[PDB]
Amino acid sequence: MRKFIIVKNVKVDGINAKSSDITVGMPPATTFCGLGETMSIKTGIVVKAVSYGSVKFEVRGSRFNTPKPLADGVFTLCFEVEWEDCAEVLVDKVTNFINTARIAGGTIASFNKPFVKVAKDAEELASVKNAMMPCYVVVDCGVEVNIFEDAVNRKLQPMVNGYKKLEKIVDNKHMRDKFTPAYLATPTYTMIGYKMVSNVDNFDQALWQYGENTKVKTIGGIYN
Amino acid sequence: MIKEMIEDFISKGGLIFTHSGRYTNTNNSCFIFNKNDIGVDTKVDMYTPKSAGIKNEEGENLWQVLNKANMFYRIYSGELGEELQYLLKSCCTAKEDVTTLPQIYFKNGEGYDILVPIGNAHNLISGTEYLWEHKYYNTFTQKLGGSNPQNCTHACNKMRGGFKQFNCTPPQVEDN
Repeated sequence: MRKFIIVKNVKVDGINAKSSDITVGMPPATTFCGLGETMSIKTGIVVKAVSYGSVKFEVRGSRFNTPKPLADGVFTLCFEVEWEDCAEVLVDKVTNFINTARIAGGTIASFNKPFVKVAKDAEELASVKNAMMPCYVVVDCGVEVNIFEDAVNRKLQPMVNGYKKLEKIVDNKHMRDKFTPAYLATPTYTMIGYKMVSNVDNFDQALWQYGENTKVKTIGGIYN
Repeated sequence: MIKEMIEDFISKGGLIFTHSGRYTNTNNSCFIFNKNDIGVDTKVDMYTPKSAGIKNEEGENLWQVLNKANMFYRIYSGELGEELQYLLKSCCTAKEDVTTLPQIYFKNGEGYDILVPIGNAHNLISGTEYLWEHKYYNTFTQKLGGSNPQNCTHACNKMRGGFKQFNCTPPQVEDN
């Protein structure tokens, strides 16, 4: 059994649209993975992966006219979790976390009641996947040459996928945590595509998680 | 002539870098020179107080010269002689400053690392140039330097037209 908790229509206000010096818009998979990680940390619930879908999204000033690129949107979240208790307690915990959580600095103002979906095999995974509808999920398409030439030629979209460590911080004067290994780092990128979750063939290719070399990845790899 | 420009660059603050947190915050002044990144078409950034720089015949400063026709890599690799290579390489020193910069936790093997993100000069300079040359317009434009581009960075000082950013807006579910 694979367990998933789904939270529909998460309305977020005041998102920091700037994810890197050259990316403005949808918060990257690192942010949602970070959200799942924080929930596991403060809830104790084991989060294996996260799939996230765009329902609504608008960068302020991009549709009509009125500093730090700010946006507002509506997301649909799906956390893969390991949970051997009743669904209700799980749902309550997730509710209480999401109520006070933040996505890329953006306040959560509203969301549907979290519900649980279970999958015995890959075929029920489709029911799980379609429980998210309607929303556009992010799938990894990888880099062919580099993000600029890929953006021009493959007409895809760059997204922060992790970081490259440049140097180890030698003096921890202004470091809030003086024990955890700290590094000066710079964003790494991949190329992503959007798909209506119902049209995604293998759900594992939209389930994001942490991985080696300071990166986030999908469970099922590059999209097919 | 470029010898004179480089020596004038050295006589002042004179720092050549490929990564900096100054793109994030004006008052940061963290500079990193990643030697692995240096290739033939690598764009490089520079700092000196108020972008003070001796100008050549056509009115270009050292930053404009170095980022034109692979000049930086040609000097760096020694094509123009060992002396110029040395003088240029003496300015490629790192400075560590974490102030005003984000400190995030990124999950490692059952543990975590702390990351202090800084920006890439090449992606900004070469990226803007490249998206310009290939008429890519699915983009936003952001200006760096704050109220004083002059004291931010040489690239910021010259490229007042702003830098290009990928528009990473997703598709949306329709109302009806």
